[PDB]
Order: sequence, then structure tokens, then C-alpha cells
Amino acid sequence: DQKLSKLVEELTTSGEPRLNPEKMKELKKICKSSEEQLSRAYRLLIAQLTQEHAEIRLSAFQIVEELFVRSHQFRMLVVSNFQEFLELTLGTDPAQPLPPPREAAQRLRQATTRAVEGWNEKFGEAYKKLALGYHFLRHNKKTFAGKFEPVQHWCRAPRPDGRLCERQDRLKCPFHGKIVPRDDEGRPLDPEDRAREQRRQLQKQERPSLTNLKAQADTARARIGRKVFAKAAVRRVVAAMNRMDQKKH
Amino acid sequence: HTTLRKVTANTAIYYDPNPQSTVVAEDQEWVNVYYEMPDFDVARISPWLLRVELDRKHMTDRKLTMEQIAEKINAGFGDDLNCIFNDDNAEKLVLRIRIMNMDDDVFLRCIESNMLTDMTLQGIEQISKVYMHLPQT
Amino acid sequence: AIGQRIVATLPYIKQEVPIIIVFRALGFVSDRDILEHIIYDFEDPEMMEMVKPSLDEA
Amino acid sequence: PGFVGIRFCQECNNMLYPKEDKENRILLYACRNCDYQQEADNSCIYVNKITHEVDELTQIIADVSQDPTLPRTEDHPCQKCGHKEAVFFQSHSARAEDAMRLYYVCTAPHCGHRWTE
Amino acid sequence: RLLLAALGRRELDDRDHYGNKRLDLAGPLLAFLFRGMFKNLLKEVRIYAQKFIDRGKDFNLE
Ligand SMILES: [Zn+2]
Ligand SMILES: [Zn+2]
Ligand SMILES: [Zn+2]
Repeated sequence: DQKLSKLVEELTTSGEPRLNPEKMKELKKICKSSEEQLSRAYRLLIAQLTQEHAEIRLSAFQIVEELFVRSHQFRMLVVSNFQEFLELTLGTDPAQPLPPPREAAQRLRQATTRAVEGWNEKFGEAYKKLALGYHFLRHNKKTFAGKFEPVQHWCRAPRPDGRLCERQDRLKCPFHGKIVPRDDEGRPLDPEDRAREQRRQLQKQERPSLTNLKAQADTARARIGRKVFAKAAVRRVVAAMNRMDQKKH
Repeated sequence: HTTLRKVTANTAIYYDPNPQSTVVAEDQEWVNVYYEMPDFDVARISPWLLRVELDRKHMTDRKLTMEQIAEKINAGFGDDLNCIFNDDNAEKLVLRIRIMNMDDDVFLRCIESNMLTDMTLQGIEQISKVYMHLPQT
Repeated sequence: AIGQRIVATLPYIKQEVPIIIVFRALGFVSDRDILEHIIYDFEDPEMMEMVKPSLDEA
Repeated sequence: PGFVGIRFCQECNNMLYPKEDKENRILLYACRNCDYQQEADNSCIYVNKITHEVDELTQIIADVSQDPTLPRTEDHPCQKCGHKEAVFFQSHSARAEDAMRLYYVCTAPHCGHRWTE
Repeated sequence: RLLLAALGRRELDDRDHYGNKRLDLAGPLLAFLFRGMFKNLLKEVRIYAQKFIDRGKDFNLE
């Protein structure tokens, strides 16, 4: 009973378009041996489905699809609670929506339907609730101004290409930090500056599976959007524009 | 208070998928010089470019430099939004803004609006103008 | 976006309605035709940018 | 830099919106109503001129010389045709309230020359 | 017009200007007042005629 529990978790958290066969093989070998255990596995499946993370739901539906066709007992239990499976898989419940990922939710629904036609074609007549369900989906839901620009000093930093830095920056070079005077060989004239740079060089030498909702936001493009689209920022956008409106008027 | 819209003379958004051969001809020298040293990767560079030119008189009046402007925008937008600036000696001071790896065009439009509205380069906020004079009383 | 949007108030209409919808109701559904009715000179770009958000919204 | 004007679709006569084909990265203008699309040449999507550095001569019209209200002078001859008379006024518009620069319009018919000293 | 006002090509209209203003003497005032009262009279007449028709008897205009 412990082993079957571990397999169910692994398939749901595999995070792949297709579940690993070896594990599915193991589940199957466990299911037949005992009918009671097969029922327990069925039970587990629905529970996994009723949680979250449609990708895990989509992975769960792959398990459900396999155990339907090859097991009459499982084939009965799915029919016995086909209503719940209909909301969990197709997302037909008016209240509960399909959780993220959205693309995974699309795959879960699309893959779910294609089963149903085959589900109904091969087993529609025998199982009367299934026949009603397929018909239910198909038919019901379908001035100083001091200006001076003297630029004579150069960064003269030693680049990895062997050439000195020719950037003309007043105070700080972005690629090398603070700017200090250097000779023709790019060595700081102040011995203290040479020692500090050596210390900086020494410091440099010293130096489930699916993305969660927080993890999905953890990126570049989302961070800049969060800063731009902010309640305070938009108000500051309006407040700044209001002040020029006063100047315009 | 000196916001960005204040110093910016004009703002323009282009499509420049090739930084090596930029759309604007009067940038090739410094843009290629900047892109020689790979401090930032070229693969992550977004193809949409926001090219903002500043006003030199506002430069001198506010004593604002290119290094300070780049530092402020970098502190505001991380390594996500990289910006490249020319030296403070050309006849036209212009710096480019690109995102780094809704359409990117509209995203860049919103970014430009946000910068121009509430990008505090210097000065205390909620202070509009400071009048400077000798008291005769 | 955050562009300026042109919107109209019609009597006996409970909710405020964009002008482009009004022009489509009057029978000018082509954006070009709406532009001819709105701006008379097409070589003036500023007006065209100013009416861009209404076309985008509708 | 210059300004950018809108483009119209040749099928439904609707505006072309900016769009891009990642395969070739060639500035495309694709109409979002139908499937029509076009290849741009301006390579510019949006410009915002804060300094509004534009010429008021473009907005000045040549039919204003027939106004019996504006003043006239003979000390600023028209450069295009040499006519002595000219009608002058200020910019008298927003973002041009200052700059009292006088805008002269030639009075002689069929010339309508507008200039500024 | 709204656009030209927005770009500043045209000046915002002022209410104090008498070109934008009109005067309302006895003529329009009485006409407007009468118009409301004449309609009230029409309604009264319609109410009387409707009640008489419902009762089944024709109504005298006087
Ligand atoms: Zn350097
Ligand atoms: Zn079209
Ligand atoms: Zn002339």
C-alpha cells in the first residue's frame, strides 16, 4: 500500500507531456494483483485531481485514461462518479475554474474531450451514465547658466583585449567603476589606488517541478511590468501630468 | 525636482533588430563601440528600441551628466532594462533603452511614459520650483 | 495604453459611449471613412495620433 | 527624427497596426481586422516631441491677408514676389504664447507668401 | 473642435462672451411657457376623451 502511494505522487509531479512508462508499468502491476488496491488507486486519483495545478490535473488525467480501458472495476468507478470527473477534467463546473498553468489547462481540456468520443464509441452502450454524459456535454453545454565641458582625462582601464579604455567619463566609467588617473600603461598614479584595485581583484577571485505562481512571476519582464503598473506609480503618473496641466492652463 | 520629461527633448521608439547596423545612421560609431565589449549579452537584447534625446541646455542648467542618468535608470529598472549613453561632448545627447530577455512596442511605450512622468533624476519631491534671490528687507 | 480617449454622451443613453461606436452606428464602419469625417487633412499627423486611441479602443 | 502617420488597409480601409515577423524581423504593418499586412519603410513606430519644435509657418494659412482687422506694413517686403505690403501677427497659439516673433503674410493675391524676419 | 482645443490650435470658449449668449424676452418666454401649458391642455382633453370612450359615450369638445 505504501508503494502505490509513492508511484501516484511521482506521476502527478513528473511535469512532462507524457508520464514515465516504468512508473506506469509499476502502477499497473500493483493494480491487478488486488482489486481492493485498484479501488484505492482510483480513490487516490480523484483526490489528486481535486486540489490545484491543472498541470498536475493534466498529468492525473493521463493516469485516469489508462485505468479506464483496461479495468472493468475502474471502468465502473469512473462511471459511478462521472459527474465529478466531468468538472475536474473538462472544467464544466460553473464555480471552480481551471487553475494555472493556462496552457497546461488547455492541454488538459483538449486531451480530455478526444477521449470522450472514443470513451463513448467503445463503451457508450454498456454504461448508461456514460452515454448520458456524452450527450449532456455535446448538446446541453455544446541667469548664470554656467556651461563648461572640459573632458581631458581618460579611464585607461586595462581591457581583456589589451587596449586601454578610451571612454570619456567625468567621474565614473560603467565598466570599471570609479575613474582614477593612469599613465600610458594604464596604471593608477596613486599607489593607494593601485592597492585598492588589487584588493578588488582579490575579492572577485574569492567570489513542484513546474514553476509555481510565485516562481512564474520570478523573471525579468514581469518585474519591470510590476514597477510600471503600480497604484502609486499610476497615481504619480497622473499627479505629474496634473502639474503640467496646470502649466498648460 | 527634476523629472525625466523635464530634460528629455524628444522620445522615439524604433524597430532596430540589428544593433550592429542601427536604423539611425548618426549612432553607429558609439553604439558599435559600446557593443564591442560583451558586458551584456546580445542574445537577450530586445529588438524594440526607445531612443530619447535630451536637451543640452537642461544638462548644463541642472548639472546632470550621462553617468548619473544611467545610474538612476539602472537603479530604477535593474539589469532588466539596459541603457546605452554617448559621451557628454556630442552636439546631441541621446541614449537608447531596450528590454532584456502585451507586445513589446506597447510595453516600451508604457515604460517611456513611466520614466517621463516619475523618473526622479535629482531633487526633493513635491517641490515644484525654487526661487533664488537676495532679500532687500 | 494611457492615451487620450475621445468619448461621447448621448441623451437617453444611461452609459457614456465612445464616438467611434457612434460613427459605426451611423453607418461609417470603415476606419478610413471615420477618419475622413473626423480629420479633413490626412497630412497632419498630430490629429491622427490624437484619434489613434479611440480607434484602438473601438 | 520626423513624425509618423497612420497606414490604412487596402482591403477594409482600416488602420494598419505595428507587428513583427520574428523569422525575418522586418518591420511589418499588419491590419488586425483581416489578414492583410504590409512591409514598412519608416522604421519608426511612435515619436513624442516634448519641445514641440515645429514651424508655425506650416499652420499659417495664406487667406488671412483678406482680414480687415490685422495690421499691415510696407517695411517688410515679400521675398518671393517683392510686394511691398504685408500683414503681420503673432503666433497666438498654445505652446507658442511666448516668442512674440512676427509672422508676415504677403497681401498680393496668388502669392500668399508667409515668412518671418 | 475638441481636438483643436486639446492641441491648443483653438482657444477655449468663454461664457461671458455675448456672442455665445442669447436674450430671452416676452416672446420666447411666453412661447415656452405656453407650449408646456398647451400640452397640459391637450393631455386633459385626451384624458376626458379616453374616459368617455371607455364609458362608451362620445365626448363633446366644449
Ligand atoms: Zn573605462
Ligand atoms: Zn484590413
Ligand atoms: Zn509675395
